[PDB]
Amino acid sequence: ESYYSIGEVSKLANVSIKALRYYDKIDLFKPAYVDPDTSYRYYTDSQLIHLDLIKSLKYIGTPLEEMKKAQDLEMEELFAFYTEQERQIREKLDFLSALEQTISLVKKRMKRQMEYPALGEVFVLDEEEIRIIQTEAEGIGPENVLNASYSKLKKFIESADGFTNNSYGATFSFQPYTSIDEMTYRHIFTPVLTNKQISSITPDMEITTIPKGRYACIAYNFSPEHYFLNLQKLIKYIADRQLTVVSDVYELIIPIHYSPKKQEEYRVEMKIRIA
Amino acid sequence: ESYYSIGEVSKLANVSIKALRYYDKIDLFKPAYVDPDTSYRYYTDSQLIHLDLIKSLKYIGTPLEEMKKAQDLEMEELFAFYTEQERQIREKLDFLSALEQTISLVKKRMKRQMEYPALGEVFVLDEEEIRIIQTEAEGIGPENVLNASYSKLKKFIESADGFTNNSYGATFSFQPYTSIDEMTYRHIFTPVLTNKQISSITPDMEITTIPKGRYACIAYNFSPEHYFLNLQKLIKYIADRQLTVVSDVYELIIPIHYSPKKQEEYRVEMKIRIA
DNA sequence: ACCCTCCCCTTAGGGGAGGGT
DNA sequence: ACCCTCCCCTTAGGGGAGGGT
Ligand SMILES: c1ccc([P+](c2ccccc2)(c2ccccc2)c2ccccc2)cc1
Ligand SMILES: c1ccc([P+](c2ccccc2)(c2ccccc2)c2ccccc2)cc1
Ligand code: NA
Ligand code: NA
Ligand SMILES: [Zn+2]
Ligand SMILES: [Zn+2]
Repeated sequence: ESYYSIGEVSKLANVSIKALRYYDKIDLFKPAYVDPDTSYRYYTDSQLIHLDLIKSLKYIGTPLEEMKKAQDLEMEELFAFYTEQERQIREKLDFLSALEQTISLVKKRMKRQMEYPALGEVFVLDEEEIRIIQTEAEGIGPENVLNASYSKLKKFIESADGFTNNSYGATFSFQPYTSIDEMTYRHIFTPVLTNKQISSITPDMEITTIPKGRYACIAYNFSPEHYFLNLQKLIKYIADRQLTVVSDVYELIIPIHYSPKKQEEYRVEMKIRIA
Repeated sequence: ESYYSIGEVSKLANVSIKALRYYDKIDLFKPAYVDPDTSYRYYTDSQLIHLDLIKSLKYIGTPLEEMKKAQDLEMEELFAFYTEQERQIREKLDFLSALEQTISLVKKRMKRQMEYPALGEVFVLDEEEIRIIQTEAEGIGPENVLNASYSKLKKFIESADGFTNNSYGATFSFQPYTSIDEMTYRHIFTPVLTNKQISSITPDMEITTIPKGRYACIAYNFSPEHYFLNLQKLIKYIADRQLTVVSDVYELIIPIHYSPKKQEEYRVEMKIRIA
């Protein structure tokens, strides 16, 4: 013969009144009784127990309506349910955990960029390999190149990485170019970070890599008048130290801000490998 | 000199029109321009890139408004941001992962119950230990005992386990009782599952355990007329096989359904340990 | 002091409809 | 065919106010 004022309840079970009042209307936890004069809600000591499964359920993060159907069931039943909630919990787990590493990649990459000590001049080094899938730019030249021109490769990388292209790129041959118009892009790629089996690749793509080798590269921020010279310094550089090239030029631009509020920029980075 | 119909966009970047239209009003991704006749939205090929950070951001699961402030920043800045997003991701991780094991406990327990082969009769066995905190029931008897009578211990276990009391319990001495009224509860406890340092325990509690020992226990579903006899069979059992008891009786009830829709039941389980 | 109720806020869009080229 | 807009749905409550014992 003991009843509890709603407050009392909110006190006993740790509950937001608004919360239980909500449950009453939600029609989950209803008062044992309602004084139809004061519309006050008064619960029964027995009731409390109900507030467990909801409470527990809530903790596990199960949407209320499911909680409804959940209450009716008996042990061995609810048990299975619990297991469901388990594969579940255990799934966001590995989903989430995945990105955890993915990010790391993005950062280890992000950083790597800002660390370019010789912003402006040619730098030589030992680089690590770069899994990347690319296609064959059908006549795309440094002039024409778009974004649209990327899309496919884009869609793909998102499907597999979840994370989109950060730094866009393209290869072109190696020549003692006279002018820009002189040059025209070969393949255009995108770096790939999700180690998992990249599947469903329509054969128009090639999944490949930028072999961990000797690199002659240089970086900056784009400027037409710029871009040029830098390729120049580049060509010259090699020519001078008479080294032997081994690939095409990996030009690889990355936007620097993403603000729309203002005139975009991108750190560019052309590179060749050598022996 | 290339523009894209909103659709085109939705096609190029993988986007729900409603989604970008939302971004336009959200005032994140705005059309490059709006034909003030047809109010159509037309974006610039350049724009696309913006759709990266949002897209990426979205993936990581960062609320739009934060995405707003996120766009303005530059590399080394956004980088930190990224790291934030990291501790973050890496936090739901271990939070979540925690329960993952917690559940397992609950289940390994849940199951354990349904497996009681001798529902009705006394069973003897080798049990594992039970970390549990309890208090000293101030005169609570099998008659009086509430829920309210629990609250404190309750609040506590939730703070530490997140998960609430599933199976409620209490100890009482061991005697050749005549009647129920004859008996009166000693401590009442609650089992504890979160292995972590149970802190802030107000000294009115005792954190303890149900020593992995020999047990004489029996189970059922509550029924007043029942409860009694079963304690009886119990007492008798020992007495008969003249064993030597070593603790008090661990009576430990658990509700069987949680349906409010109907008259509650609970599997009870009284037990003593012995040598 | 407690309670009750009504209302208006929070996110990220989706569906659906009418209407217009 | 595409687009545009308006509207009304989704969750779990919170705050806040007025009013009543
Ligand atoms: C003695 C015991 C219980 C009630 P009451 C009730 C409580 C508070 C205010 C008005 C009425 C009640 C409330 C909640 C649970 C059990 C009992 C009560 C009286 C008449 C009809 C229904 C309930 C009355 C007298
Ligand atoms: C040639 C090139 C672009 C435009 P328009 C435009 C497009 C579709 C329908 C009406 C107008 C445009 C739209 C989006 C991006 C760039 C250009 C255009 C015409 C007048 C004023 C503003 C925009 C017109 C002629
Ligand atoms: Na209509
Ligand atoms: Na008012
Ligand atoms: Zn080729
Ligand atoms: Zn004691």
